[PDB]
Amino acid sequence: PNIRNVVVVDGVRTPFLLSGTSYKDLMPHDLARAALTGLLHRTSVPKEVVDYIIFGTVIQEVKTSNVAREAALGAGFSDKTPAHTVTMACISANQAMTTGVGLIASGQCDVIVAGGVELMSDVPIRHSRKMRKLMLDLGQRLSLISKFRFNFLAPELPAVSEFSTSETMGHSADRLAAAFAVSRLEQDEYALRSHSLAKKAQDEGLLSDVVPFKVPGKDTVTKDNGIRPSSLEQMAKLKPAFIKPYGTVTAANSSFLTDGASAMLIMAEEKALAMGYKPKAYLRDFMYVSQDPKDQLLLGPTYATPKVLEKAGLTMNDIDAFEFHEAFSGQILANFKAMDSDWFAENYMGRKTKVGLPPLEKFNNWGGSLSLGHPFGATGCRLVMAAANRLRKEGGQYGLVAACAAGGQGHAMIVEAYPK
Amino acid sequence: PNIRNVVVVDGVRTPFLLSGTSYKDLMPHDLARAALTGLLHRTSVPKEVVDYIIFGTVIQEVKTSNVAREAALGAGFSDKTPAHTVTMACISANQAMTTGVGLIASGQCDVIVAGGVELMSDVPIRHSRKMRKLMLDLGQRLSLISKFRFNFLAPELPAVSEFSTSETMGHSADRLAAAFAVSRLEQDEYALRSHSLAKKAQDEGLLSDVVPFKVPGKDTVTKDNGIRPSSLEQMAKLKPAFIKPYGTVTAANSSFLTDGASAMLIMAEEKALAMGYKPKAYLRDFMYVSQDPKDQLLLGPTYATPKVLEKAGLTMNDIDAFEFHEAFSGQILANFKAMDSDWFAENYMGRKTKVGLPPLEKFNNWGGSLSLGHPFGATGCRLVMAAANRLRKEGGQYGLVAACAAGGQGHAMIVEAYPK
Amino acid sequence: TRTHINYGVKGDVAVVRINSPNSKVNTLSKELHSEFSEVMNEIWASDQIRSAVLISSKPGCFIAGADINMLAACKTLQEVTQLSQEAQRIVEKLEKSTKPIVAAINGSCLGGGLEVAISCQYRIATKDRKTVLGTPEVLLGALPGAGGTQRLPKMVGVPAALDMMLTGRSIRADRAKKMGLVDQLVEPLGPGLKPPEERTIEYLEEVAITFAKGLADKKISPKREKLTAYAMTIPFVRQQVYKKVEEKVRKQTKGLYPAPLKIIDVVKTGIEQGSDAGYLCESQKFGELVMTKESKALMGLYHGQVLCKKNKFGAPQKDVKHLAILGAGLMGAGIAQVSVDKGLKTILKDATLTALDRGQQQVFKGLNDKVKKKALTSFERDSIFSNLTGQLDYQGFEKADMVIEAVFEDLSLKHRVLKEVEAVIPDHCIFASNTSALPISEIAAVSKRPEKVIGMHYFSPVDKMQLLEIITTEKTSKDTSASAVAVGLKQGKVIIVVKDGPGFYTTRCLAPMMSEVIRILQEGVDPKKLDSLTTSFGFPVGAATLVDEVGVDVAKHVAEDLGKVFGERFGGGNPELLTQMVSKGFLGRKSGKGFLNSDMDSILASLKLPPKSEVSSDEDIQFRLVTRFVNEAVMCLQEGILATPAEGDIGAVFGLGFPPCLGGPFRFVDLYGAQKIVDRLKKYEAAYGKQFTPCQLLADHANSPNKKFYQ
Repeated sequence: PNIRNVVVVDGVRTPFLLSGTSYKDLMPHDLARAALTGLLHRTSVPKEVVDYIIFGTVIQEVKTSNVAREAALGAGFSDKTPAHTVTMACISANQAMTTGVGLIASGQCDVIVAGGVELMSDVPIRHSRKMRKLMLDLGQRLSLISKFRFNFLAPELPAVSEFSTSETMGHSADRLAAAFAVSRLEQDEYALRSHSLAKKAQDEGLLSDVVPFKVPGKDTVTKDNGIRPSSLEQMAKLKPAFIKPYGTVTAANSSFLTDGASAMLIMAEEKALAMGYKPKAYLRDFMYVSQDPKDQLLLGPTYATPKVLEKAGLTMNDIDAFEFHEAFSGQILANFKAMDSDWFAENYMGRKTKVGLPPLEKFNNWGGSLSLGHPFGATGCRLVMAAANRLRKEGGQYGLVAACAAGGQGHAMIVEAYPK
Repeated sequence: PNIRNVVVVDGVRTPFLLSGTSYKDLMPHDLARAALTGLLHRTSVPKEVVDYIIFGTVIQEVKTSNVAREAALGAGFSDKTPAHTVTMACISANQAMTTGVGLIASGQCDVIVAGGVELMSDVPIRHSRKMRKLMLDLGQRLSLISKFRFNFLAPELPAVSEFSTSETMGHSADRLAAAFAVSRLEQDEYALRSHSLAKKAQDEGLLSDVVPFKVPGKDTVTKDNGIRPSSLEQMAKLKPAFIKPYGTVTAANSSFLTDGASAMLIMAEEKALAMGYKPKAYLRDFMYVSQDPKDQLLLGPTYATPKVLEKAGLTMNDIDAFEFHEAFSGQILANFKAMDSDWFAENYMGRKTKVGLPPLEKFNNWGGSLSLGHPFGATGCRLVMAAANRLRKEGGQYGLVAACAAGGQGHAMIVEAYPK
Repeated sequence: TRTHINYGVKGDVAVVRINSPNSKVNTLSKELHSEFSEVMNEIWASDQIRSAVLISSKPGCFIAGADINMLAACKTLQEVTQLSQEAQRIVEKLEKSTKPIVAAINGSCLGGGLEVAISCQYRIATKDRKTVLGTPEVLLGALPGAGGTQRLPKMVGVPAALDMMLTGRSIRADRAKKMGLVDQLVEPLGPGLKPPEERTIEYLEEVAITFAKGLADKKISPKREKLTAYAMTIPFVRQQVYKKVEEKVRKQTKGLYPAPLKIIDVVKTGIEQGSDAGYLCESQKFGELVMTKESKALMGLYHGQVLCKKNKFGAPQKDVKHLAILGAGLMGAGIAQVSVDKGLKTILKDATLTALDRGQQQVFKGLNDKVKKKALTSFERDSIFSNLTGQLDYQGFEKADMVIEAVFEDLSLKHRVLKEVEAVIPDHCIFASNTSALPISEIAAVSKRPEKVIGMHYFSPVDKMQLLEIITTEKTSKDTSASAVAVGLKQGKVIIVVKDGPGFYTTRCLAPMMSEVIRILQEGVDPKKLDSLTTSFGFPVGAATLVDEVGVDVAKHVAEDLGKVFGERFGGGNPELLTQMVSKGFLGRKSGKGFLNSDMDSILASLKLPPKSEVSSDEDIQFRLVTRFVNEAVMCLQEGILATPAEGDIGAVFGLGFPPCLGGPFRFVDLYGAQKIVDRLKKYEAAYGKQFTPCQLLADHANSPNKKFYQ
């Protein structure tokens, strides 16, 4: 109760484009610079007060390592501001904010920038394990290194398979989907919702966490692209791609390869009231847990939430506004179905009942993932302002954000309303 | 004075090999596993008590991202232990310990593993910016994507050049070396020291922060390789490689491409006294600052140290044992020469005099970098135990560790003796 | 009625389920088909149901093969061919139904289950390690439970499964798609609203029913690049394939297996002749090679094979998790190579670094070939490797709970080695040792604890052979023995318990065989001939390869050990010359090349020791070595080597090197008769009178009053 508080300020997000449109020209530290300049466009903060910016990627474009250093130097920051990247699988950003709030509550620095930036358009296709031994080349020794050769030229691929179990995202996706009794019809009511709300959200136009910038190669501007509504009969015809047609995950109700960036600012409360910026939210407790990647691969959030509710000292139903992150349809309703019953908190911890009961009404109304795409390491640093401006818009004062990651890590943290 | 304390426990380091020897077979998350199993060999800790392991690379072998997750799962850890990597240029590890101590002093978790793991043997030579657009390939559209082609096959290289100024490490190295009046003879007295002490250090054999493991492809064991002593007359004949022969940095007194890993354990003090392990050191304050990469590129440590001395509230000369990290000879004596005079603290901050006076006697006696090689992102998590067991060995109680990074970031933190 | 099989209606689809609560696993039997008959006719008497699906609702295997005590139920030839002609008539009922059907596989389907499986129109399998698909037909030596070999090569092909149905070995479900038996795969599930394996057996029902309605209205078809080259092409290469196989089977084994070529004549006559007429040839064949003297005792071998893969000592109390292997080399790193993968923490003691390089390069080199044959993942490989740490001196034996010595055998040094590696070890431990010669009761009276010491003897290439042996003192507690055999069967290698003696069992019977391996070249009959001569009788490796198997250095010690006690009169009986062999310094397997070598002849012509003369042909010396081997193998249990000797040659054929398709040394009183072997050594009665003298217990019930051991 004597720990210094901590504050989210206005959360710039450059809009998410499906891959193949205008971000197929860019360079994977450039829209970092775009999102960060957009953060410095609506914050009016002197550029020397911003203390310790930290970003997070997943790809790590190796011509320029530690993205955040030169990505802050590119936007003209004063260069007495140290930086580092933080790489996880999926909640890279929203690991940025938690190490930032740890950096603040230690009581040594002033303000944090946290952001998440990636482009799955140019995936790194690297050359081979053994052709790169021709790095020994760089006058007869130059010949004798080249003397041993057969046809072993093959570019090995970064097949996103989590490597601990050697199988892609979708196998574990429809495994956990089918394991908790999810029909195809029940799995796509949510797919209908996660676009039907999204088009109305862009229609009223108050999802205003978006800066535009111009892509330098192609024509004009950007605005989000992954939003398309359809009917239920025009979805079940789509034959599923991740498994043979008995399964139940198709590309309609599933994430897609999209690119984008995000940033925010995190301030100590006392300098937030000394300088005089109007804040948005506090940033209270955070549990941070992992799951064994053989069984519960994408049972991310709902093994973590009753460990953070008891951490804060409150109850489930008296939260005011969730937003759970998705990566597949059905996954989130399996993260509805499993904990609206017994037997699963049973035998995977001791003696609780129904500690997940989300009433579905106070759920993802401003459409979360599957609405405007799922960047692979930049979600989360959308999600906090999509909690904050949301629970300011209606009443209520608390709300948890929780996300699942490729590898078993979960994330869950509660966010409180504006201090006025 | 009511902040919870924090403790370094025994710091395993797998030995550093010059590249081309037995680590040219490995796989860049494997000696992570070796160093971590070696940490679990001499700590006797139950494998379920270790809470939140964090590593740090610089290369990010992209077939398996977020190294620490599967690199903890590989050593048989209980998989209810979340993990992430932290990538900087050079002080990646020793950014690991500081985010760990921030994680502890927040007061939510128990114990931290911090380590740094890399192999510059297989550098990532990636394919091209535009051939990877043939990812669109993966029956006439398969032809029409292949229809546009000229000879533009060229593997672009990860030329380590820091990208903010488009020039390698050595240009800025001998610039800062020549700028502070360093002769060739004065620049190599230190080169003689940093091997002459190292061979005696391995001769007495008390540098005992080394586990062996077997390389699976090649024959037997490992032990450090970069140690060779010579005379001063057998060094000036080596013609310098980083610049035309008027310059003053050659490959003899300079870092070399070497590979290796390191880990440690960081404990809260109260559980360190409750379980009963004999600690090594406390881990007090840490300043963390950057420098503008046009002028002071490798003026890393000595712009950071008088910002941490006043942070802790003590004085320079009454420290007991330094160890400054090196990356080039001369650099460290330019980080002796500049601040043993005026005019440089002048005009780059306000009103100090001679706040760096290291008396050279309490310096790098157990040979630091240039002795047993400089891994590119794993130094530092050697350096803390090389401070700790060192200042236990003689008297004294305090000592600062400070390191410079490729990009302008510095690092400096004080380490106190054993609490008994 | 419905005692083991039942269905219901859901989706108007007949979900026939397979279960048998009496045993743990379900077996094909007359007692199962006696109700499996009158269900599918009712399915065929229905019209509302338009598709059906069978499944084993019991967890575990799918079904068994032929039920072990029913084909071995002794009956006369016309009835054993009548049952094996009726057994496929019920398969030719359902394999071509108007109403199509779908089977499913979620277990180790073996034996006649493929008869149920591939007779169906469409089967479906679960991709995991537990489900395997194999045909144990030649491994017990028969032809299968309903003769599916007349529609396997119709389905997958002659050359494709011809190296399957008589190689014996099973296939996991992953290669079965590329082979083509099963076509669709489905991986199992983890967590459920019900416990995490009961849903996976109840998941396949709905994948089956969503295949099933599609089969009735034909949205999917059952018409699912090397075999396609073969697929129509055999007009003339006919003899030029099964001839290549005809000499293949006699180059792999030798010609004295009359079992497996008698399934070749099936697939030799199934092609080019009457296929439906071919389903009655094996009725004139299955009754032959089951009622023969080749594999009659092979059923008893299988009863013992399953019978000693059992804990057999109460309940396991306080199971082990750590190990302690004292000494690197060939056994220590050897038994580490098998005791590391399936969840045992190990620590490997060595003296210096100079032998750990020879250490881990077994437990790695004999491991990644495992991932080179794609039997494991590339990742779990390395966690398996990193479960094995190698210390140098002692730091960590306070956590250990079971210790195995592996040092090269001596009575003197190990006597001390047990005395310095006693203090840093807790009291609820187990000391054990892999001695080969000197007994444990000579060294069980030294340590602080008397009762926590057993013995575990292994055999020399530890991966390929598949058994252990236990050495049990007077002082071994029941908890000590149970905790030992827990490691034995969790190891997976089939255990036998032995109450000890001077020379325990295996070297105890091997040296009275090895002491006459010099006796053939004691006359000089060119022992390169002896390899063919003894592999002709059935031994898989020649006696020259047996002396190149044991190691030449321990041969003098296993000559002197029981020769210290009674090996000079009947644990041997020829002049030892192996010290003259090593007098030059021959090194055995570590010298690479075996025995012409041009120096064995100088031994015999040193002084003229062979003017000997007796009518001893090749058959004569074969039965001499075998009859002395069984004289010693019947000497055991006359002193009570264990409780009941029907547990015996489950050990003594399965690592010793004794031929299968010969029932065992404890099994030549039955199909060869004690009467006939006593006539063989009574033909040999006036040779020496000293060494070949028969035992008394087998001899009194041998010839006249038709008595057997237990039968």
